Amino acid sequence: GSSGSSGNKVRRVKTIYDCQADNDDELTFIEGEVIIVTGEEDQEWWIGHIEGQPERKGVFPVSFVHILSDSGPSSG
Repeated sequence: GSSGSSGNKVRRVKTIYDCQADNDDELTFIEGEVIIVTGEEDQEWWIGHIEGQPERKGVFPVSFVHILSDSGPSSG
């Protein structure tokens, strides 16, 4: 295992809805937050930590978040 593979990128999303994880494993977030997908569990549930706040890392339902797809290739 070597940290540094040719071609690596994470997935950024935003909590379009609010939620209150009951257990620890589950990540607690609210409408208007960003998550960094690092270890996607399934095609429905992903794993990530609140941007800037790594201390918080738990699985969350992708159906609750929306991948922030920014558009604007043209320069300036």
